[PDB]
Amino acid sequence: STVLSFCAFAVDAAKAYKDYLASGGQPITNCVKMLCTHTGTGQAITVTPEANMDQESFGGASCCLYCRCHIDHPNPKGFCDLKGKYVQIPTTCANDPVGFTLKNTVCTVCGMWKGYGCSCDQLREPMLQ
Amino acid sequence: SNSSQAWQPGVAMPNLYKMQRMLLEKCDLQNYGDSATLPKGIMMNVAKYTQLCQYLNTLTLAVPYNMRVIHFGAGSDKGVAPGTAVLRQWLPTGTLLVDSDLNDFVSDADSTLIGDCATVHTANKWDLIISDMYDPKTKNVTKENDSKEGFFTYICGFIQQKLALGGSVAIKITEHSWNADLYKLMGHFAWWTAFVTNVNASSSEAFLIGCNYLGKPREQIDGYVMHANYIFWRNTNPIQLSSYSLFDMSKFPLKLRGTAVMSLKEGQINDMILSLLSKGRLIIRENNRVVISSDVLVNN
RNA sequence: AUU
Ligand SMILES: C[S@@+](CC[C@H](N)C(=O)[O-])C[C@H]1O[C@@H](n2cnc3c(N)ncnc32)[C@H](O)[C@@H]1O
Ligand SMILES: [Cl-]
Ligand SMILES: [Mg+2]
Ligand code: NA
Ligand SMILES: [Zn+2]
Ligand SMILES: [Zn+2]
Repeated sequence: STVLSFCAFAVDAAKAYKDYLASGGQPITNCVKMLCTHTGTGQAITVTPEANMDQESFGGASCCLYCRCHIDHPNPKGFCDLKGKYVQIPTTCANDPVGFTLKNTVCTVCGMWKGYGCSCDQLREPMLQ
Repeated sequence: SNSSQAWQPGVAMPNLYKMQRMLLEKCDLQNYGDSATLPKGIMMNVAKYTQLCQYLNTLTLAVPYNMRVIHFGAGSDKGVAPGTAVLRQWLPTGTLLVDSDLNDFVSDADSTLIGDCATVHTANKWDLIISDMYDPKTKNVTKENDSKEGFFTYICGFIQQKLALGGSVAIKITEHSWNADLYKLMGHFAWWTAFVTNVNASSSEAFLIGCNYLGKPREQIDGYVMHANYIFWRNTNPIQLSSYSLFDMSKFPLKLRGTAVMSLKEGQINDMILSLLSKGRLIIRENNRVVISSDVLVNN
C-alpha cells in the first residue's frame, strides 16, 4: 500500500541502469550467447535461437535486468518474458543485451524489435507477380 | 592428435579399451591446460554442452512428448547457467527442464533448485539426467585417487530410483572426480561410453553416457578397473583441441521422436520390452504430476 | 570443473 507508493517513486531499476550507462558504467556481462545458424526468423524473443545474419541469440534469463539483479519483475503477475526463451540482439548492440531489452520494445504485430527489424510502418509496395 | 576426429564434436572411448584390465595410474595429457579457439563471445560451457548435445544426437535417446530432463551442477561462478541454455535450445519445445546447484544462479530452466543435490527430492521418474557437478575440494588432492563419494553417491541413488527404464544419463567425471559405483551402473544401460568434447580435449574431463536404462546389470563392470581403462585411453590417444563442430548448427535440435511412455510393472518386463528399451523406442514410468523440492535446514 |  505504502511500499508500492515508495517503489513507484524511487526504485525504478530500469532507469537506474540507463543512468549508470550514461555515467560511463560498464554494461552487465556474462549474458549467455548461443551458437546458432544465423539464418533464423530474426524475431525479438523466441522459444529457440532465431538470430538472422545481423543478430546474436542469447539465453533470455541472462539478459533480464530483473532476473540478474534478483529484483521483482515490473508487472502485477511478476512474470518474465525472457526467462526460458531466447532474445535476438542486433550485433551492433550485443555488447549490452540487458540495456538493449530495456531501451527497446517488441512489435505486437510482427514480433520484431521496433526500429531494428519491424517494417510494419514502411510505404505500400507495388504488388509483385 | 588425430585430424579425422577434429571435425567431430568429440571422441568416444573405443570399446576395446573397456575390455582391458588396466592398473590405475596418473592421467598425463600431451596438451594439458591448452585452450581451444572458441567462436567470438562464446563461453567455454556453451561450446562444451553444444558438443555434448551434438554427440547425444547420434545415440538412441528416447525422446517422448513432455520429456523430463534434470540438470545437476547447472550453476557457475558467473551466476548464470550456460549449460541449461544449451539444453533448452537442444531439447524439443515443451520439454520439462529442471536444473540445480549448491549456489544460487539465474536459469532458463522451468524450475531451479538451490542446495546440495543430496537435499533434492522427487516422486517422479526422469527421461534424461545431465550432471556437470564437480567438488571444488577435488582440486585439493590430499591422498590417493580413490573412488569419490559426495554427490556421486546421490547420482547413483537417483539413477537406481528416479530414472525411467529407457532413460539416459550424461555425468561429468575427471581423472580425480569419479566413482566406482557409477561405472558399475553403466553396465545397467543397453550401451555406455566416456565422451570427451573436442573443445576440452586438453582436460581429463569426460561425460559418462549411459544410453537406455535397463534397471538391471547387462554386464558386470568393476569401476576401479574401468576408470583405469578410461585413463589408459586418455594417456595413449591424444585428442586435438577443436571447435570446428560449433560452426555448423543446422542439425543441432534433438529430433522429437514421440517415444512411447508406458507404466508396466516389474513383472511385465520381458525380452521384447528390454529389446524395445535398448533401441530408444520405449520409456517405462508413470506420467503423474512432476513434483520436486530442495530441503531447507531449519536453525536459529 | 566454471577456456
Ligand atoms: C563446473 S561448475 C558447473 C558449470 C555449469 N554446468 C555451466 O553450465 O557453466 C560445477 C558445479 O557443481 C556444483 N556442485 C558441486 N558439488 C555439488 C553438490 N553436492 N550439489 C550440487 N551442486 C554441486 C558447484 O556448485 C558448481 O556450480
Ligand atoms: Cl595433443
Ligand atoms: Mg579446459
Ligand atoms: Na529447443
Ligand atoms: Zn526476468
Ligand atoms: Zn512490426
